[PDB]
Amino acid sequence: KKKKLILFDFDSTLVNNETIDEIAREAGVEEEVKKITKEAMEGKLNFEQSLRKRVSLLKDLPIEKVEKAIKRITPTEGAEETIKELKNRGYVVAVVSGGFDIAVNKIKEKLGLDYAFANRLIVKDGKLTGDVEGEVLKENAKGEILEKIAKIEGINLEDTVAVGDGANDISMFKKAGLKIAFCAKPILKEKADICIEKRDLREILKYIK
Ligand code: ALF
Ligand SMILES: [Mg+2]
Repeated sequence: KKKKLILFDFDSTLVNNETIDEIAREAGVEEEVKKITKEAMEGKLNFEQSLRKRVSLLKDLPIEKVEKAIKRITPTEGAEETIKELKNRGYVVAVVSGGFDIAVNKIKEKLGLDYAFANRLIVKDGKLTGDVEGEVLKENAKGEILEKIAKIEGINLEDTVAVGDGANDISMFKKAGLKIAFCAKPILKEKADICIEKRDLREILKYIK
């Protein structure tokens, strides 16, 4: 029983939604933020700068509204069944995201994931301050996290799998044993071993040892 590890990106992969675009709707800036999110996922913008820019537009948004947005996030088709089978096949399952703990940790709890890494929205007096902080901002951040988790678990990098859809998943792919682009952007598909174009996470299972 050689241990294995699979890491999932969150927005548009493990869940249907883009967390930040949902929150942007509550702040009345959905269109503006969605445009930046798309450019960042296409690899046209630096991730950290793009995230800080989007989060500044959310300044003063009440936490009550952030929560309403988060309540709308739903797991991607086949997420539960895929996670179950992955655990049956002996995998440690993790979610690594450039999104936010308040949304990611809910799903980590709901789906029973082993690890969850995300950034943090800063709040004061019940409202967003417009700032974000975290360790999933730099270009190489996700790759470093994959290595960190694998090291803790004593899992060889060759026995790791990464599933993602955007440009900030590139460093995660770089360190992964098997790279799966799930209904992904061109910049990521070019770096993938396997490209899945049907939106059902169960489609990755046929490729998993
Ligand atoms: F959850 Al992501 F880029 F979609 F970190
Ligand atoms: Mg994504």
